[PDB]
Amino acid sequence: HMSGRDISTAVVVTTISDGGFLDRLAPALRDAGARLIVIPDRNTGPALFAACERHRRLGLDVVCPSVAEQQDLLERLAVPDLIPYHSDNRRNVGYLMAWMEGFDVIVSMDDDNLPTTDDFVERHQVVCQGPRTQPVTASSDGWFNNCALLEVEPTEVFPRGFPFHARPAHAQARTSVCERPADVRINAGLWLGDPDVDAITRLAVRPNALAHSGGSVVLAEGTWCPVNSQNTAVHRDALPAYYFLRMGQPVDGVPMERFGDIFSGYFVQVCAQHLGHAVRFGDPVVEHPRNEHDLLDDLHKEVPAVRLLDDILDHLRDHPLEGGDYLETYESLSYALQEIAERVNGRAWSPDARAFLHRSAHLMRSWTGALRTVA
Amino acid sequence: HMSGRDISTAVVVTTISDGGFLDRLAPALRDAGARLIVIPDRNTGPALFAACERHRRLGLDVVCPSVAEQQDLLERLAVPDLIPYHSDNRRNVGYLMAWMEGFDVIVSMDDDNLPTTDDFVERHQVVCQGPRTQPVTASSDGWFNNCALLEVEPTEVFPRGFPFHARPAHAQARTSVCERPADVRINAGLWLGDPDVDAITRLAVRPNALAHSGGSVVLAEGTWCPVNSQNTAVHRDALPAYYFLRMGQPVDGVPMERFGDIFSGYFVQVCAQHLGHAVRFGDPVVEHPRNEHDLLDDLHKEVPAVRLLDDILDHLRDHPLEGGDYLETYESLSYALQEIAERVNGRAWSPDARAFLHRSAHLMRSWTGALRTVA
Amino acid sequence: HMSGRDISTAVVVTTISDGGFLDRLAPALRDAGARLIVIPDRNTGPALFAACERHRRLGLDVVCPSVAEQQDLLERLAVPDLIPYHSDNRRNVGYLMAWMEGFDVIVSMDDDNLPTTDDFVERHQVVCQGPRTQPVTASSDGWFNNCALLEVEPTEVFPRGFPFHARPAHAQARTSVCERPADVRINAGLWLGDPDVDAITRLAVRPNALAHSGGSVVLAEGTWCPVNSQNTAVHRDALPAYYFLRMGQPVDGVPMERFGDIFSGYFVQVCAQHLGHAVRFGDPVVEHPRNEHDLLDDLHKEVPAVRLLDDILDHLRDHPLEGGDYLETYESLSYALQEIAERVNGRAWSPDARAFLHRSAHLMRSWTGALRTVA
Amino acid sequence: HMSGRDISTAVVVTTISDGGFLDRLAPALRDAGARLIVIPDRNTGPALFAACERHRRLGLDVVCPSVAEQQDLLERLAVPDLIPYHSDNRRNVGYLMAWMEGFDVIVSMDDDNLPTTDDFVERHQVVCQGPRTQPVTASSDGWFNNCALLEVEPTEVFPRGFPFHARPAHAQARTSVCERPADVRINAGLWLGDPDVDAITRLAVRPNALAHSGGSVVLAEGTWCPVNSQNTAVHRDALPAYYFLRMGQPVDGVPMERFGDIFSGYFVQVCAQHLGHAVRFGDPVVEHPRNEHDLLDDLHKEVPAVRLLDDILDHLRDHPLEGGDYLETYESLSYALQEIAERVNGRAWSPDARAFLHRSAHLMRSWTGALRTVA
Ligand SMILES: Nc1nc(=O)c2ncn([C@@H]3O[C@H](COP(=O)(O)OP(=O)(O)O[C@H]4O[C@H](CO)[C@@H](O)[C@H](O)[C@H]4O)[C@@H](O)[C@H]3O)c2[nH]1
Ligand SMILES: Nc1nc(=O)c2ncn([C@@H]3O[C@H](COP(=O)(O)OP(=O)(O)O[C@H]4O[C@H](CO)[C@@H](O)[C@H](O)[C@H]4O)[C@@H](O)[C@H]3O)c2[nH]1
Ligand SMILES: Nc1nc(=O)c2ncn([C@@H]3O[C@H](COP(=O)(O)OP(=O)(O)O[C@H]4O[C@H](CO)[C@@H](O)[C@H](O)[C@H]4O)[C@@H](O)[C@H]3O)c2[nH]1
Ligand SMILES: Nc1nc(=O)c2ncn([C@@H]3O[C@H](COP(=O)(O)OP(=O)(O)O[C@H]4O[C@H](CO)[C@@H](O)[C@H](O)[C@H]4O)[C@@H](O)[C@H]3O)c2[nH]1
Ligand SMILES: [Mn+2]
Ligand SMILES: [Mn+2]
Ligand SMILES: [Mn+2]
Ligand SMILES: [Mn+2]
Repeated sequence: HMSGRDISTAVVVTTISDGGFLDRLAPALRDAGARLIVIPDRNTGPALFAACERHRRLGLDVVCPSVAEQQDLLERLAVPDLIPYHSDNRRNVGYLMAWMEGFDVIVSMDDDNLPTTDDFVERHQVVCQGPRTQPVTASSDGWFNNCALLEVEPTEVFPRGFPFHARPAHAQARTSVCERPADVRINAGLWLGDPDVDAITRLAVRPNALAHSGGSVVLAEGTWCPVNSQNTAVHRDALPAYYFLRMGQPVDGVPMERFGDIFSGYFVQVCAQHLGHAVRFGDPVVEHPRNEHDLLDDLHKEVPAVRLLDDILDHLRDHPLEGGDYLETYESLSYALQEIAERVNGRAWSPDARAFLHRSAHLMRSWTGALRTVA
Repeated sequence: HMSGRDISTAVVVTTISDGGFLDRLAPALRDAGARLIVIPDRNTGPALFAACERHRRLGLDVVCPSVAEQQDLLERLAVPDLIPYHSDNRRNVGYLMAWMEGFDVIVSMDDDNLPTTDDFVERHQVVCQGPRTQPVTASSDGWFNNCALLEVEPTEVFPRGFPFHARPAHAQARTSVCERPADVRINAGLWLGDPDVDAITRLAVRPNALAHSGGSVVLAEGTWCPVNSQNTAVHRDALPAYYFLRMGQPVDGVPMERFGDIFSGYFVQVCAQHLGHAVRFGDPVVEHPRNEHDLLDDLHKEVPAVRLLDDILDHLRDHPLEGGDYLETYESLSYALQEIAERVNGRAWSPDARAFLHRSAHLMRSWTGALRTVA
Repeated sequence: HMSGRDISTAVVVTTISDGGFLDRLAPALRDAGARLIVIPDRNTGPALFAACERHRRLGLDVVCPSVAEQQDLLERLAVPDLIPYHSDNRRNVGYLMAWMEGFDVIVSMDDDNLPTTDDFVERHQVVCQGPRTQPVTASSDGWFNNCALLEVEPTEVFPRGFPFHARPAHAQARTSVCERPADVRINAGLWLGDPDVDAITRLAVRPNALAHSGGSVVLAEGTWCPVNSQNTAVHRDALPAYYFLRMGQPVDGVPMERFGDIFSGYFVQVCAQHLGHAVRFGDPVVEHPRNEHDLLDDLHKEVPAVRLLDDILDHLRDHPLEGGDYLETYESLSYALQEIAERVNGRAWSPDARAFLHRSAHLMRSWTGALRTVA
Repeated sequence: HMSGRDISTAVVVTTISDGGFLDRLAPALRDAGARLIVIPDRNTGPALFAACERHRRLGLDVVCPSVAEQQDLLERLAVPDLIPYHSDNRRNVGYLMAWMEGFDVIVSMDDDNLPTTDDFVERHQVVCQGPRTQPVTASSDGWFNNCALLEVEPTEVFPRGFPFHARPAHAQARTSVCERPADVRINAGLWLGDPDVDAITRLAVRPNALAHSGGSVVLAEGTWCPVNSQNTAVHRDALPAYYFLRMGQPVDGVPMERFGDIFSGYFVQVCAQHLGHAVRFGDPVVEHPRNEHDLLDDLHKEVPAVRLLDDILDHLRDHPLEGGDYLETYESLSYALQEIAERVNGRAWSPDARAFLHRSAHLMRSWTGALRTVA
């Protein structure tokens, strides 16, 4: 008479579209009874609110808090300046809302990611499995390429946020699997169509993801892979470390963008491994008919971040973190970044580059303080 | 009679000159038995070291630590990256050394400031008299113009770092003096010749300080005036809050300079008033035959900081500080600056302008951490 | 008696105001039968058009071409991109129109400059008297300070655009007057209230022009003074060289502004002296109750141009110009600026500072090309 | 008795190496009797001069003019500021020197391009063949990918400077060959090993050129392909249009670099087609064991240029050029770029981007004026 199993899932999507994406996203979420938290912005038209109510009458537990309601909640948490407007950083509101409402699983998605299977929510519930002995995947160079789990034309690619200095030698890395205890708390689902690559790779080969052929893997301690926020489930205990980093900080006078989830993906990952938890890559797989972007503009935004990421990732392996839970571990991580900001050296490490990590660390602790205020 | 009160004074000068300035600076120092700490840089010629040895044999207690000895000291204190080279920020090394060696008074000077009286060191010892009921000067607008204590041609001027928003209405402010308890811990001596004005004032009216006619004043709580580092005595208790702020941070892509002591002067002043201590302005007066500068280059370096100073000072009046001594109060101030960085608004507050306060706050706490590590 | 000399005057003002300034500007204009050309912008409210119609019925020959009519005119002249919107550069449209319509005198004014005498237009007609032996003023340093013709408190000031390298030694310069032939083609009227000083001078001493006490002067060949566009009459022959320089060019990454007329004033002045013509300073004097400005923002906009002006003016004294009229001489000047851009050296002459002169020269010739296309 | 055929060839290489590359470059040039003009810089060590003299005694007609000799020649041509130091732009000295000395063929190379066949110079003499009916290659989209003539792993690549907006649709372009009159004046030889790709492609797939399998092609009028300066022969008549563009101009405050020959390659190509001449791609093929570069630094330098190149190439097809030879056609091209600078629109077209084309056009005409002075 095994009963009592009931995992709650909330899907977080921020968007400025008219809401037409709900026609293909609602069926998977409606069949599973999950909640969808749509976060609009000041540049979001009134057609999105009309689409949420239309799908709410069809059985979808969808909410769409207006910017006034969002700002009131942030005001009451003493963080009115934390989350800016006209930015997809406002998905942090949905993360916080789902965390306050006690959901077990928080699935971050974008408005151009459509589930391909009916068990989309169920597959993301893997972050609630708990610790068990299971096949974990280790890599001799400390990196795993989740795009090697996909059939990609015209050539092999690496995901967005993968360090560039490790790519040429990655072909000689030794991949091994063995039975070990692991506790999956983050599940990064893969994507067909336009894979999550950086603008450099997209401008070079225009990749196309044909099929998910590699299955799913759980990464052992010491093996990393970037985690995005377009098809990623985070267990509610790990959510405090999943704050979407604020963009716009200049590197050599060039404002960075498009890497908010590259940092959050690595940050929640180094926090999970310090607490004995793991990151999973594989199913559920979505289609990514990506919104229309100017690739040269995407390149101009990503370069300031890619100029620093390899150094930051290298120094993060040197810093030991402290903390008993994800709140304390994330705060310890924020102070680790401030020490890294002054020790790292290179041509790209101008005074505004070093100060980027200092303001990021403050906003990280402003985010955890808001969660502590909610208690 | 009274005996046993042996007040120790250490003068701190950082320079890239050939040491010729020692000829006019040493007599007042060696006659008082004061120590002179000369901090050279990588761009400092070998003639300075020869001049320190020539004036040492004449009876001056002068020390001139090489950059290797400086870096060895800073590395042992776990701050090898705190103080940059090719910068007058290296005077922080002299601040640190004078504090380690237990000096009562630390006098910050530049290599073009020359004492005018034989009691130069004695007058600066006023930061050691302790609390006493004394005439304190208050101003209705909360600001005091120390250049009003001087006879200046061709017109009235304000000191460098004086907020611009308060200058037009300062003529209507009411100045009052009354007997109140005060504990002087900072004594900003005045300057004849080229007064300490900003590049705006120097380019506009080219002022010349003729004489010191206003005497000396002690500013009551709530009355502020910028404090520079070219003729300023700081009691050793207040020394932890007198860290010379690191420049080079861009504001809208323009690196700031020449305001490192404007911030230190206001920071030690806010910390002192929180602890019930006061700032004094007046004697001892020095001659300032200012080193040759490109005034348009000084303006280009000062404008980035000028654009933010009025806002920073306004928010500092609304942030009360915590702490029982200068170390705790300075750290409390550093955290207050990070809150101010996210609350302040204005066209000049770009993401790099806000990150300037965040990196500065970390550097302030890196400074206090080295001070704790010493003791 | 003498008859047949019908001098036509057109006043040119560009504005984003509501037109209330017309109440004090129209009387002197309509009493003299002068035309007022008001150039609105995209950011100009609809109240200006209603004010032009209200003052037209009172007898003022005022025209206010819509942005559509402006762009239609500029497109037909093959310069649709020459004059930007949301900028006071649009006064060039008024310059062009007044020149097409055959006016003898073009008076450039701002919407906060108000005549003080009934003979405002008559005094500006001095640019039409022709050559005659008259008292011309020469200065030993090659510069004249027109603000010395005014009673200014609290101290002596220089006009906006006056080179800084020459200010300290200008007090020692010898001013001489003697009878020489001169042909006045530019008449820069002076201003009471807020004088036309740079943001450096305004922030430093906040000057107030009390009265016009020095009379009027005509500057001999080799003696220069900046000429602004807020109360300046230009003879139609000299109008082709009075193009208002387009701002927005970065200098070390900082866009310049507020100096468009500093360049036009010096350019029309160098071209006039090459053709044997002269610049006059003095009456008619206007009141300048200056529109409200953020003075620190004015400083941020002016510094990029201030950093280059002294060098540009120095090289202009060593480049002789060719041409028989203002069109040919202005084009010769534009090519001279391109040679200067590659010869000048200095810390402020970054590749974008040099390219500023190259794009400006093309725009100057784009302007003269439209002038040739008109005629 | 067919005699009298004797084509002269000069190879131009600028380098800061110690001269060891001469051991593998001299045999091909010595066997053909060609001249090698090595252009050193101020950051070039004395070991290069010792290597040129060592190879000169072995039979190589190699010259290495010191920076004093280079600057004296430039001084006598009234272009002392045209060519900067610490830059590979100094290859323009070698272009000019070979042109003054009357060589028929000028082969631009870098110090890391080694010939693979003995007929290296002979194959480059094709630019002296003269007009004849020959197979010309046309493309329906107006672009040709010379990297498709090579066997490249791991996937197909495009050359550096190839427009990005045309790459996805290039696979559907129709390539056709037919007998037509053509006059080859530029021969772009291909490269094995590290192909001449942009940093985007190199950071994405790390290409490797295995073999030259496509043969050689001559491009018809209307079909373009970028031409670099690492293995390219230019007939002396076309050399005036082959000026290596000066880099360092900021685009949105980011200085461009590494595209000096991308512009010169397209510029000499549009000039050749207007004069009825053609560009050849294929043999002779060199090995490119490229010097060690930081690819992320290469990316940071190339992005400012790639942000504008697609627009510039599009507008160059709209502008008809004038001129009877390459000097007049290049000068007409320079004026065409100035008109393009004001008509083009886009986010990347900041004021400093538009001014880049204006200063480039001046330097282009400064280069032709120097060649006209040589006459
Ligand atoms: N509030 C708000 N304001 C905007 O001005 C605003 N403007 C767009 N958005 C929303 O942000 C989401 C992401 O946009 P895209 O999917 O179109 O762009 P991608 O390059 O595919 O996303 C990449 O970067 C993302 C984060 O940087 C990762 O999550 C992805 O994994 C990764 O592929 C969309 O839903 C969109 O509708 C706004 N939301
Ligand atoms: N280590 C090092 N490296 C350098 O590259 C380096 N370069 C110069 N220096 C030293 O810094 C001191 C100050 O220089 P100046 O007196 O010439 O400039 P001022 O405008 O007169 O000083 C103003 O600003 C100062 C702070 O910026 C305040 O202290 C003064 O109150 C205020 O008047 C001198 O001794 C000089 O020799 C270096 N020292
Ligand atoms: N088209 C348009 N668009 C705007 O966005 C736009 N915004 C303002 N304006 C108009 O430009 C005129 C000048 O503005 P201000 O008088 O307020 O500023 P000042 O500092 O006093 O003027 C100084 O600089 C001027 C040149 O920069 C010289 O002429 C003067 O000699 C000199 O004193 C006014 O009429 C105003 O209404 C616009 N016009
Ligand atoms: N005078 C001088 N001063 C320097 O400071 C200086 N520093 C280097 N050099 C010389 O310039 C040549 C090119 O350098 P690399 O071959 O190492 O770099 P690449 O990325 O392979 O070259 C790419 O860009 C070039 C032009 O931008 C094209 O020609 C090539 O086709 C294309 O592949 C070399 O010989 C080198 O030794 C200097 N020369
Ligand atoms: Mn997407
Ligand atoms: Mn000084
Ligand atoms: Mn005005
Ligand atoms: Mn190379």
